[PDB]
Amino acid sequence: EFIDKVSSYLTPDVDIAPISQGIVFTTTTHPYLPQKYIIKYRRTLNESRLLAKLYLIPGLCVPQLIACDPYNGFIWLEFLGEDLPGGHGFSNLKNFLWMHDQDPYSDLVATTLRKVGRQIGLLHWNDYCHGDLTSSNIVLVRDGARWTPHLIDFGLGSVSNLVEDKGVDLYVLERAILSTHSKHAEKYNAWIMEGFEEVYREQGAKGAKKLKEVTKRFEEVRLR
Amino acid sequence: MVVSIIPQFPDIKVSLALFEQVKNAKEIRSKMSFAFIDPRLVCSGEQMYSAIYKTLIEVKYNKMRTRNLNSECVLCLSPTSNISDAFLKFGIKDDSSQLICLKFHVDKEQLRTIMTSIVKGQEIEFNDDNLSRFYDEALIRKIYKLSDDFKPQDVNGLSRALVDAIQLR
Repeated sequence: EFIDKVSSYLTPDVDIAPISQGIVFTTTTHPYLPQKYIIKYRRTLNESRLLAKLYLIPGLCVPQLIACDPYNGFIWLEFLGEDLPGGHGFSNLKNFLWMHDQDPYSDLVATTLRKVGRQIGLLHWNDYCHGDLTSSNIVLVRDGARWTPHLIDFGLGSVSNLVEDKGVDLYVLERAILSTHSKHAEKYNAWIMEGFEEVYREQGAKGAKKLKEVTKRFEEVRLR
Repeated sequence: MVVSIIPQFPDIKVSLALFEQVKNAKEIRSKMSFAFIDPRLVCSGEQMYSAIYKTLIEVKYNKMRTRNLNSECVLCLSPTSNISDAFLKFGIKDDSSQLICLKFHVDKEQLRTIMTSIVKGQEIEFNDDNLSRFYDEALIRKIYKLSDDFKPQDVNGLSRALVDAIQLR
């Protein structure tokens, strides 16, 4: 059993709790220090590196890299996200969106959504790429009564200044939101876009131009 | 003084102690089984302990470079593959007023007095409050090559950045 090998690896000392496959766990045990954590087993080396670089970008929210065994393919990441009240599920964007779907005309959803775009704007301004920007790969952390967006599984992620790559990532996202087929899907994407633009429209005349380029490419990609 | 184990490695206990007012650094350094780590470059337990982990993982699953695990942790604590440099920047200096005393190996009593035999200085609790009096941020930023644009809200912010560096060995 693969679980057998994993278990033998971290010993009985570490409680695990399988969570996903094709392989991820939870554990309340910290790998070296005397609440809940994440273990990825498996490519990973990529994800680790990235997470390190991404952390260092001011403003950009991503999981803490806690430990990394590159020789066996283990990474312990911090645990982000909680459970929406009323059984609406784990607090990634999809679930948040389904939850508020019949009542989307609030600050909470729009400002939570602009924030999401702020993260992507950030990511792209620094010539980085997710390359799997699904609505399931954006988990929300509670900050008082606001929500704070973070990005996750940078397994298929890379560093790129190719404007096409930025358009694809946006497209993957806007596509995933359209996947649900909500009436309000169009707005979400507009709002995520606002927050994206907001970010570039900040970095000045440079920003506006580079922004204009990614904007046109994205439109093109949406067109293809 | 703390004895601790790493979850994945219960067979290995490790002892850390922190010292103030050390008057015989050079005496020690010159006449050197412990590792004497310069606490100007350690700021948290999260840092120290992650580097221990990495040490073990390295000896268990990859390769051991240095003579023992004490050395190897000094090596693993650093963000470099060059040994002599890690020893030099993370080991005690001749101007070392504080140090972290470390070793790998059950006798708490004999240790506490093997150490104080070596270190003409004043022992104090190995904990974060104490560690964050003696780390030198600018020095850390030098050694761990950190952008001045990187501006963490607190020590956790700093720590994280070093764990990252220690872990991507």
